[PDB]
Amino acid sequence: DLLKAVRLIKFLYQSNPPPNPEGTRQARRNRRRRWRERQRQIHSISERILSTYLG
Amino acid sequence: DLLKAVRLIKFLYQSNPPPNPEGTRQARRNRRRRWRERQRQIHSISERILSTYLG
Amino acid sequence: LKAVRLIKFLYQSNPPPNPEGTRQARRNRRRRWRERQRQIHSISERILSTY
Amino acid sequence: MREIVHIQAGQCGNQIGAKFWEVISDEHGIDPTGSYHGDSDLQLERINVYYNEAAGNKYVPRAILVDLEPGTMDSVRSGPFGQIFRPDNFVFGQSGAGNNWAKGHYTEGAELVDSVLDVVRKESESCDCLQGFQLTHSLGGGTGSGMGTLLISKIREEYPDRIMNTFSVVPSPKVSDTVVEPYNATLSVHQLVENTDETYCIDNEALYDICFRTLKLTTPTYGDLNHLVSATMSGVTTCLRFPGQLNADLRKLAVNMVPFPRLHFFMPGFAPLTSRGSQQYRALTVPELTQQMFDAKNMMAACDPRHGRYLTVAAVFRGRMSMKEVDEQMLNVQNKNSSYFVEWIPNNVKTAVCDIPPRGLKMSATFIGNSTAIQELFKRISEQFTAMFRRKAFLHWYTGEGMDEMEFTEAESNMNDLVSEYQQYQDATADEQGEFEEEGEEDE
Amino acid sequence: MREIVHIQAGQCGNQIGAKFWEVISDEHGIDPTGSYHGDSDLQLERINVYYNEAAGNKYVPRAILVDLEPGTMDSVRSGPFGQIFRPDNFVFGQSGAGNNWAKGHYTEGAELVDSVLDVVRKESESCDCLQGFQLTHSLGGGTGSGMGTLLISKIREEYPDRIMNTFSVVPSPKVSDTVVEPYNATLSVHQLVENTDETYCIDNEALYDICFRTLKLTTPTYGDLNHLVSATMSGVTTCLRFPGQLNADLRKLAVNMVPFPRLHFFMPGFAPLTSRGSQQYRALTVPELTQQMFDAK
Amino acid sequence: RECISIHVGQAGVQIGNACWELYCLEHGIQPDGQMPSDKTIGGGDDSFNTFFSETGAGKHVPRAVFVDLEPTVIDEVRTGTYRQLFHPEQLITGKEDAANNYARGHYTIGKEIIDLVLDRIRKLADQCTGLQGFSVFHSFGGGTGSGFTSLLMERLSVDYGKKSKLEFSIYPAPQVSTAVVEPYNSILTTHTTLEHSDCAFMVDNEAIYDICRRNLDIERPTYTNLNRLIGQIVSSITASLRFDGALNVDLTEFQTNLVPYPRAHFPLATYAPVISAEKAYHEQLSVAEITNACFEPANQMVKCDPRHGKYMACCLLYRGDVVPKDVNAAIATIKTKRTIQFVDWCPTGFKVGINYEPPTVVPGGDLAKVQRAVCMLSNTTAIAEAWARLDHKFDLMYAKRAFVHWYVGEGMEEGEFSEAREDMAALEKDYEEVGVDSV
Amino acid sequence: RECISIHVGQAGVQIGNACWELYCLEHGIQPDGQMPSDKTIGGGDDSFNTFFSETGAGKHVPRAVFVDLEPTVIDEVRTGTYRQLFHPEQLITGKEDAANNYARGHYTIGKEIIDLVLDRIRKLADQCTGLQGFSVFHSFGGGTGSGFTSLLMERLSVDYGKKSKLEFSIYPAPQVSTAVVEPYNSILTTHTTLEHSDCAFMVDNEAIYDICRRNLDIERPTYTNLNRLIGQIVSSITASLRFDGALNVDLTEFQTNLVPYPRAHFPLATYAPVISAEKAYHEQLSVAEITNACFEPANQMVKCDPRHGKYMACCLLYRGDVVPKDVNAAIATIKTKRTIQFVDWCPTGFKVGINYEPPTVVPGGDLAKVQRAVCMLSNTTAIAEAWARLDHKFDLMYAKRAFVHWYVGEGMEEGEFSEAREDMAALEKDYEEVGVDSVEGEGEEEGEEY
Repeated sequence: DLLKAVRLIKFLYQSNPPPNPEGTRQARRNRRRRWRERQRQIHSISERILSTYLG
Repeated sequence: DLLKAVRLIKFLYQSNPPPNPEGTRQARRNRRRRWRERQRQIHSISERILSTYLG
Repeated sequence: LKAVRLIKFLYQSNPPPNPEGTRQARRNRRRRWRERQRQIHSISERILSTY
Repeated sequence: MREIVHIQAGQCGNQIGAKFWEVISDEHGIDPTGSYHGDSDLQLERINVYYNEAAGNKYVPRAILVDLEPGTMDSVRSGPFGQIFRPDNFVFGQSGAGNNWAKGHYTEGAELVDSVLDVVRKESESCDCLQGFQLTHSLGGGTGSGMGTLLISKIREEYPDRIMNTFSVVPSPKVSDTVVEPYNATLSVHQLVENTDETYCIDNEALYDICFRTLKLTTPTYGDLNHLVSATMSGVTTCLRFPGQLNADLRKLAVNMVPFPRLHFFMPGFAPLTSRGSQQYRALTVPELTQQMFDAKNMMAACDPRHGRYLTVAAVFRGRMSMKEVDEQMLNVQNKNSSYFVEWIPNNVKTAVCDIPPRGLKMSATFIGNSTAIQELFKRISEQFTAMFRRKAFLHWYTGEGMDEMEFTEAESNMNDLVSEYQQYQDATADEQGEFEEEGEEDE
Repeated sequence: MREIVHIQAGQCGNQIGAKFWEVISDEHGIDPTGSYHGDSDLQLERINVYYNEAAGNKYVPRAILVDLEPGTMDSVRSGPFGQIFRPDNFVFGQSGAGNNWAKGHYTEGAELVDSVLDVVRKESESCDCLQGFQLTHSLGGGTGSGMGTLLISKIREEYPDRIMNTFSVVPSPKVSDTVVEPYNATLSVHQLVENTDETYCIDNEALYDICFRTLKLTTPTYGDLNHLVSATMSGVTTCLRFPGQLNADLRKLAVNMVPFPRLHFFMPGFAPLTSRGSQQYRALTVPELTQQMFDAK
Repeated sequence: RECISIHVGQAGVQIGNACWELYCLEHGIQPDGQMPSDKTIGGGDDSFNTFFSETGAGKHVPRAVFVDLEPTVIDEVRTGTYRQLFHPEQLITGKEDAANNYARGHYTIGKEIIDLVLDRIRKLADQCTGLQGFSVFHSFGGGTGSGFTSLLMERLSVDYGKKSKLEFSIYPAPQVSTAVVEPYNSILTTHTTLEHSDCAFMVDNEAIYDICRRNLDIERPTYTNLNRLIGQIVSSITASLRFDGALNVDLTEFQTNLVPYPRAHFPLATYAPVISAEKAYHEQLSVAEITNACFEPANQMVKCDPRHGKYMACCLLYRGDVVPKDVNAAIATIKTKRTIQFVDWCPTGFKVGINYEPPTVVPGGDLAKVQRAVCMLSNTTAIAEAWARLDHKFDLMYAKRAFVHWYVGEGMEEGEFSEAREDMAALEKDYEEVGVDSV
Repeated sequence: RECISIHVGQAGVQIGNACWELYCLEHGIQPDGQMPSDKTIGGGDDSFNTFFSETGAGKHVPRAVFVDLEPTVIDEVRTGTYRQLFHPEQLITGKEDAANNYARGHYTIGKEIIDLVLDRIRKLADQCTGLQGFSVFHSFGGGTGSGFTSLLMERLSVDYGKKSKLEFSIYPAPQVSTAVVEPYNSILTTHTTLEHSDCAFMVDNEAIYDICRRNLDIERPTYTNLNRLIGQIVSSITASLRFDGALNVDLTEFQTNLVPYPRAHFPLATYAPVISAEKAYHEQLSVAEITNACFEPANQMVKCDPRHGKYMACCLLYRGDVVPKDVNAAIATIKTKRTIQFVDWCPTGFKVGINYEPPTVVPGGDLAKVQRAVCMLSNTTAIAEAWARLDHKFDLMYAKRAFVHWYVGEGMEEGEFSEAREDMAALEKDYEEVGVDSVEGEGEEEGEEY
């Protein structure tokens, strides 16, 4: 990290399309939810870079 | 291109603590449960980065 | 580099076959899709797990 | 063939040593007249363990009751069994007790304890076979604790490679109204961790608590509570007192009780709740004898079966009954709770049965067993030592003849390194399922 | 083989729990003395499900209960079976309740819930295995909603693979000491819908409505109210505590009843509406006394 | 003539110990160990009393496997009518069960117990070399059920080569059931354990309900009655191996006689000359009514119209016990004049099989002394509707995506449920494409 | 055949005095001092009258050196119920007791009497030329325990040469004893007593406890009833050299056909056609059920499944008293079927040994007029479960580290415990992995270990 920390930011910036739909209950509520799952992994590695800047 | 994404997934591997012999028998079960939960999410993200980048 | 080239080369080496016939081989074709994608992902995670 | 003899060190130690040797001699009967009192000659070597032969078939101890304030020795010594001794003992000087640890340990060496090493050199030489000697070490004040740890430090050089019986008495801060308790006791047990073999840390604090809050005793004097601790120590000493089917020497039991010889702190209890004070004469038969064996009431510590990881338990059943039902109930208590499941030395129990009664209640028992809820006792003493250490509190006369900050700093550091290792051994379940191989072998 | 814990909360949840175990020990009769009153000797497992082992055949609950108002629990400790509890439930202080949701949720409860989680952690392993959590939880008070919500949260990050049984009293416009309780409700089931497994919409003004109108009872008190709700939930959980041939297990109840796992608010009713007061004393046959099964009012 | 049976699920262990108790009572295998007919302790191995092994000094045990994660079932079995001679060293059970589902017992919590019972299977597989398949007892949702079988059939078909086996699938009954998601576990079991199988036949509890309440006039729907009836039926099935007669053919001969295709795989077990204390008293037994009462709809495990039910095979099993003379008389009195609606472009040769040396009837049950057996193991191509109704209910409940959340976080995906629907639709539409009569 | 008898430890001295007085009542040695049958003083000079010969004072005293540093066992063998029938002056007491600590005996507490026991064995080893080995009564940790047996075995293998070292290595029941540390000495047994020995046996205590509490129903679950039954098994094994005749199946071919290998060193015992004193009311004398209950766990000392333990050897032994033609008559009883799982490279037949002269019955115990016996003693791979149980106990104790600082500041070493673990692993893998049929080395292509 510390220069590759923004490389996962350009990874999320790169491969995030608009949520193009495919069927009901899908692709705008659960693919959106797996994108928010990616965001909560980002949140977890944010509280885990909280503790690598500690060291 | 994703040679830094596989380093990100190796950091998800690096988010693994030891299975804690200094760990209560109820508590490292919780470590194992949050492990399998997080690699369920990692497998979802893995088939995301497999299917989306192929187009 | 060569690893991700290998993985995407195997990804493009799994084409969707033509739909034709009286729906016998189509279930085997779906099984071939899901399985072969599973072990190409397995090879990917093994290769990036050593490194 | 075997001897363990008497010596004393402690302001609250002389009384309890005299009464403890009475209650181990109360059913044996060696008189000071000069003639033998044979009623059961199957305890010849058993009374020879504590009372050695120095005259014509007369078995006497080597009791050296040493006090720097000899008023208690002047008063309580004239008992029935309190005069049948070799009279060249009770070496005493009146330089003072003063409830001070530093001057008791430092300046009173050549005054009295040099004569104490000389007299135990002589009295351990003109006898048959030594295996150590007995002492009721008490932390009631400072001088007694200092002379006890002086004796321990000198007998680790007098007969170094020999297991020697060391005791301790946990004081009662409810009753001991001294303005500074935890200096001498904590630094003494600090020394005694790396200077001894075993500690039966019997107490006056929790026994005061249970006689005032459970037994409903309106008169909690030192007499009946000394009878309580004497019955408890009688149940402890039943291993060497009575000739059983094994006749187990305490030299073997000292190695038996240690899993690793650094840590030797556990205290007994008394499972059937003897009736000194509030009285009853009922015969404590088997199911009521064993029903009160796992209790959070009688055990003389901060009671917590939930905070219990016991290592070696043993209860001497001198009540005349078979051990099959006793072992079945032992298995029931062993498996009915998961706190005891630690699985080191998987046969960590003992059932020793004799036929010699202690008192007129013919069939009864006691509780001895490894103690793991002593961590809160060690913390309850150590953090109120550090409570009155941070502001250099109470250096009125603990500024000794030789004083350092390194001694106190290392004392509290090794206190920390024993409580932290104890809590690391109370945790880190490295035998039950805490390894990596219960869930397959490969989990990354 | 099968063990359920005893954690309670609140100032009304504690008293409805007192009535609960009173009326479910009414058919058991487990004495607090030690004379070993056996309800049915073939039901050692089905007394061990709730009353767990402490001595030889002395079976007591996993008795831990917490609130900051000790008068109610000191009152209910002098009940019929109010003294058969371990001396470990008394984990409390005297900080006061005051109908304050913040002090149970955020400020005061954060310094006391650690002892409750420590005692349930050190009491959970003292059996064969752990199967179920349960809780009589209320919203009429202030502290109870907050500390119950935080306890459900802490048991979510601490015991994920365990069910919890969450009784929940709904607010009432008909009986209410204070009226802020909409705020005590809108941020209580905000996260309870995604924190627990199964819940109960035992109401209070529909419950008082059926106590007053459709029964004609001259007792608008908490006494007969707790009698009725304790009898109803006793008839509910009799299935879970007595598995004859059916009445499937904990996750099995969550498997066959919960689609879209937020919609877990089942409504416990009861047919005959028997109450202390006006009583009907005929043998309740199946059809014309189970005709009160389908009526939604 | 040697085979070792495994049993999983609570109802699987129930039918297993009921049927093994019937076996030990009808061979004279006493709870004293030995059979008193000869002087061999424990049991025997001669030609057909061959359900044993020389474990001790001639000591023989009724070799079987009883497995369930819920631990009290083996305790209530072991305190039954056959108390102490079950094996004190292979009754392996868990601590906490999956509790009426599929995913947890299969993927997550059974993954550390599959290898233990696999090691037990290997230790019993180091024993005597007789092997003619298997006998697996399971249900769809009784105990663990599908969770063990869906993994262990794949493990058997990968680890143990290509060896034949046989399994017992207890088809459920919603009127006495205990779950709601039974379409999901049924469709999952049917795409998994049937494509990795060699022989199977499904027994319906609702069929037992129909033949009890609608054909025998008894008023007790309890699993003890089901256990006794399954014991009788599986005992009649196994009696070919268990007793030697005129056509004492092996179960390998049966499974190499029955199955035409990997997809066309299932029979219609036709045995309803229903009997109890009511329908066995002062009646007369003949070889006409018991054989004429086979093709009718109210005699079947799975419901089918007789004209709409097309028999690819019409295999038969007889308990005999009197003569083969009346059986070879009924081959013309009943079997020869059978111009019943059949399948096109397939042989129309009726098969019979008689096995002598009577298996003793159940003691202490309900039925009186009975003689004949009409266990006509036919097959029906129109059982595609018997799973198409479950697929229709699964369609009407699956578009709502009900109970999905319990089956998401345990490894699988929605593609698995789509594949299960695809597999059952493929099986059904293959039956209306070529199974049902075509051109 | 005049083998030196060593007895150390409390169990060794206890069963030594017990079994030698059983020989006294067997050979007729009356408390007068000499037999009334043969008038030669002390003992006879026959082929079987050879245990008792001239070493002491011309009186052919019983021959057993009794040494133990625990003084109370030497006192109760000196002051038991026989005072002159043993060696009149050759029993030397021990001065200080080990007191249930093994590690003191090998390094600290037993080193003063090693010269004395070397003098005793030089006295008793320059005797008559018949010496086929050593009748060692081994113990683990009761008195000195494995200490004196260990030092005797090591200096007897590096100083006396390559004589046979027949051991009775008792593996006692923890229920009846009091020590906990016993796995440590039982696993140091492999390092210090197993490699430098040449032949061994096994006696046990768990099965006798199991039958005395449940089956035989004797209310004596102590070392006394264990001594009473191990006296019978010691008399049974010594009856080969004690009953000479037409069928004297003695030790000579016995030591050949017991052990096949270096670390197949551990046999098994299955003697239990026992009839009790409460069964001593003229009950059934059976020659059929004693053949029919052989592989059942009643006769087995350790509860093991015969279904998994393959046998590379089998030594049958039926010692009766009725007819020498009953040897053939019992050959034609049950031996014809015997379909027992074997290693694919071992023989099948069963040896036969009988002692048709009737013995003299031990009084005052829990036994009837026993005349016939069954024992299927052999080396079995089914003791792998018992040694896995012992290794599980030692792994749990080494994770608990009980008495480690007791057992390291006297001469031991943690690397010495590692080498003892490797020796125990070698004894395991010669019964766990190599001991099973190793046919999977011929050839196949599946992906195995080529």
